[PDB]
Amino acid sequence: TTALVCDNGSGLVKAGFAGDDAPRAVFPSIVGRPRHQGVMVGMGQKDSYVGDEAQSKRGILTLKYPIEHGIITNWDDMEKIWHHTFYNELRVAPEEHPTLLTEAPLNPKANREKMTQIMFETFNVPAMYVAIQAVLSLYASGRTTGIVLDSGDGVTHNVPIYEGYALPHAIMRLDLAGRDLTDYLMKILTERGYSFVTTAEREIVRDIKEKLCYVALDFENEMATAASSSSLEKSYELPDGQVITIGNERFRCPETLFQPSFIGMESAGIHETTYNSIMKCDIDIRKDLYANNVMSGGTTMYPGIADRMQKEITALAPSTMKIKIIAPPERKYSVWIGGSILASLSTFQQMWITKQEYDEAGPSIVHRKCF
Amino acid sequence: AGWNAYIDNLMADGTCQDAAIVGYKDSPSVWAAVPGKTFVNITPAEVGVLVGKDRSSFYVNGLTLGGQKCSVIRDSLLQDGEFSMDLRTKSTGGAPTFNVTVTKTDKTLVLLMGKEGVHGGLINKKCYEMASHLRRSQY
Amino acid sequence: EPKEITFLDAKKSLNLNIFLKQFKCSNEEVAAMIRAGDTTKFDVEVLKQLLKLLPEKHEIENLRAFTEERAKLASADHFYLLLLAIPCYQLRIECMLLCEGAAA
Ligand SMILES: Nc1ncnc2c1ncn2[C@@H]1O[C@H](COP(=O)(O)OP(=O)(O)OP(=O)(O)O)[C@@H](O)[C@H]1O
Ligand SMILES: [Mg+2]
Repeated sequence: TTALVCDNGSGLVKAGFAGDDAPRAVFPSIVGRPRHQGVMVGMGQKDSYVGDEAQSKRGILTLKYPIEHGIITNWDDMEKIWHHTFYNELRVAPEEHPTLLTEAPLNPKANREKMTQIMFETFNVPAMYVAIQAVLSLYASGRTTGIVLDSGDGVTHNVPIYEGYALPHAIMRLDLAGRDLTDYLMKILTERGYSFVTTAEREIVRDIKEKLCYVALDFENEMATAASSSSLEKSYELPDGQVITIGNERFRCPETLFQPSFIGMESAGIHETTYNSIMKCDIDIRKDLYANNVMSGGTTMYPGIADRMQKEITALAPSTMKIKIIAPPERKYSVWIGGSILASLSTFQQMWITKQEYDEAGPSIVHRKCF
Repeated sequence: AGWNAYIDNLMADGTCQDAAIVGYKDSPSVWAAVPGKTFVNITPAEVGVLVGKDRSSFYVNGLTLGGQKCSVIRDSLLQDGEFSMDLRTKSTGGAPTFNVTVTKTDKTLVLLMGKEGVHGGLINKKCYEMASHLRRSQY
Repeated sequence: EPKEITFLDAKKSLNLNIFLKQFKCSNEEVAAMIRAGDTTKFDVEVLKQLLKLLPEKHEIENLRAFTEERAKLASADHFYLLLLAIPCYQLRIECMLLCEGAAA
């Protein structure tokens, strides 16, 4: 039987079958309830809408984004999202397909235990495995040992992996991602002169972040030519006719990943958390950490992030002139694609958690099979 | 029936290559171990590394068990609910690496060294069942 | 009256009855024309309403598991079982709706 892979994202939950090149379902991490009061019949309107149906009818719906910074806080809405993800998005029953799952790094243990007990008691899966998004992100590149930068919509993390097994001591957290970049992009486009108070304006700024924004090889040099660059200044058309012009901000929104002092916090960047996370490991693994550095998430689609990661790791680490930072073109879904690669293999059949293991061991099996 | 019967109970299914009941209370020494293997040479200095209050030194280069260098992955050992310690054997030059579980009972230390290709989860659950069985018997 | 046993909620049978009663014919002529591929009574909105009321997999399995006498079922279930007797009907309905919508 074919397996199911879902990436439970902070901003985009993806779902599909194992072995597929692309996820079949990509829907935002939203649960909508009807905004106004009114009952009638109306040929049986649903009490709750999730996903693409929630996106489509979103004017008469109040939405909820229940994942805050990678970490699950509201659990019933995750249960409703997982019920949509199985029963209508893929149109399956979860009691015969083994289901691979994703966790944010530095997840609390009670969250993993609650996640496992809701998979085994409510949905009653016959097999489930929780993987860190970075481990699947390394599996999409096709290796088993190395450090991986993963920045999604919730939170940025740098995770070292040894033979498929992560090291939770040297995982480091940077408290920004594509939602925080989106908020900063509304902030500096408002400083440019615009205003985004509505829903559709926020979606247009999200698509501006999708299309136009990039990372330069040098921030200071591209500042130095910013007034004089004829190719830097882009723009975008809203469908009702509003025009949004963006200039140097195209490489100020993702450079918040490289320098978080742009927005006003003193946390270390995506290259500095990577370097500090490499030094917190054992010494022997660190060359394999530099050799298999994979960036992942939709927050790494900015063109020219590869050579800037190269130059920043070149600046911090004098041993890393020639090693290349691997950037797959499909690293939007490298968590999902690596989950497809991991679940589709015939070597993964032992690593699944059975129902009887949860029954005899409790929820704490997630501490001991998923490591 | 002595502690050698407890080692033979740990060597029942054949999934683990070495077992150790090592005292840290009352009589701090290796009470029993598999003869000829690594864990028979556990010093009380390595026990003091294990039971010591500093839970951040051993992350720099691993620690030693029976003279064998190993890397810590998880540390929940002094915590009363979990009492668990996950390690992997370090090796030089592509030599195969092995999974290690260390647990507290009330009086003893249960250490388990697994075989090649054997997952650390089975080692962990077997050692947790052993530690819970010893703690139920006030050991 | 005999009990109209259905494997569906009242919403989907209600929308299918409001859909079917506008056409002024029984369900046999509807399914026989869906097999025949006639586009006279199918415009874009009617085929959109037909694809909006597609059967679910457990509903198809429940209708296949019903080995009793067919007379006690509802007329909507009679339409569903007449629809299930057509080989490759859903792709043909998609072909007709995509052809009419493409021309539009
Ligand atoms: N082409 C793109 N360029 C830039 N940003 C993008 C692009 N596509 C999506 N994004 C943004 O990046 C994020 C999507 O990343 P991703 O799918 O990895 O996140 P997630 O899985 O929801 O998050 P997390 O892994 O923290 O749970 C969103 O904030 C989205 O707006
Ligand atoms: Mg994700």
